[PDB]
Amino acid sequence: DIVIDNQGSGCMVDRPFREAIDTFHNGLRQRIAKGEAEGYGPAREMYGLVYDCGLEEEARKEIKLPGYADLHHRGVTRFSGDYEGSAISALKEILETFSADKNSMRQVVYPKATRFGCSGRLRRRMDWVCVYDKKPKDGESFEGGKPCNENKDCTYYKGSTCEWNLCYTFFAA
Repeated sequence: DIVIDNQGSGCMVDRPFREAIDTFHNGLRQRIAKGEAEGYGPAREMYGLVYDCGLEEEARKEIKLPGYADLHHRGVTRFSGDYEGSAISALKEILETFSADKNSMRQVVYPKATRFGCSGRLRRRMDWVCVYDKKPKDGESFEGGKPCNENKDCTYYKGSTCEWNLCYTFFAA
């Protein structure tokens, strides 16, 4: 599993922050696809999220102007917390707390989202938003299909490569 990056730029958040968030997202997704994430249900077709600098820039706009992303019909997650040590360790902890928020995790884990980007700001407290190309709806079922082994296993979107049992497309729009 490695980060798959598209666009620019947009990507102004530093690499390890971007990577920590991307790994948290796609790591979970990969485990869910293989039906082996405690509490997330049976194996399924899953798309990896492409990290998208354009959407990171939308996340930055969303921080400055709450409501921005919804206007562009995006999914949004937010996570924050006070901290004292290094930003990178705090983030890691904030993500653990974040992973216990069932409503946020619905977006994180939605098999038909295909790209996202995040941005944060420091004030010592940090605030992050993530913006996703696809927002699930309430009651929408997430189960279905199978974890990909080859390209032809990815059915949700046209031009998809299966990589680490995740489907990747760059043209879901």
